[PDB]
Amino acid sequence: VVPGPAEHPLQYNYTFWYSRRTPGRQNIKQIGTFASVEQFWRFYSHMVRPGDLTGHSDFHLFKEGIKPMWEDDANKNGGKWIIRLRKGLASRCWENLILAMLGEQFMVGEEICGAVVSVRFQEDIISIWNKTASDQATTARIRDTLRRVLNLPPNTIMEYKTHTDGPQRLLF
Amino acid sequence: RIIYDRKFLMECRNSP
Repeated sequence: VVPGPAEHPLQYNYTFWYSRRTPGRQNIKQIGTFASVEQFWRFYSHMVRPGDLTGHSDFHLFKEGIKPMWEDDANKNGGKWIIRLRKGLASRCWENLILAMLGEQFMVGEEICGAVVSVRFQEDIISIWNKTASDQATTARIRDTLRRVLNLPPNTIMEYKTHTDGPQRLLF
Repeated sequence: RIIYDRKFLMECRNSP
């Protein structure tokens, strides 16, 4: 997969993934891979927006060759920033985030791994994954960039989690 | 590094 004749190349190839699982629990598949801006729109403009997905569902957009699981070599020493959103906000947030990621707005060298939008029962969750959780200059820069590129509600909690780090929870 | 502004990226959406 290479950019075509007069397309606009990207800094990396990326791969779209989709998953549907159950809470409390191979269920993750590749949708397609792109090498240019025009090719990205060719996938993305024909995809269901995360705000119209049903179930316990996620879209993942990752650098080609990185699997959206933490055990992956590029992910095992990393972490993610997490933003929890009310229903109605995820689709616009996901678009602004993937356009920022693709256009190289983060400026953190090779640290970015990919992004996930997670549809849950009563909230959506957007995350961005990076290589090195202990790299405070990188995670600080990622946090600030998210604030520059997303229109978030005031009061919005952002939270970093390293991957290695009453009744049962039934709905989510 | 290959850097794209959001405006530019959006404008490409109308190019086949």
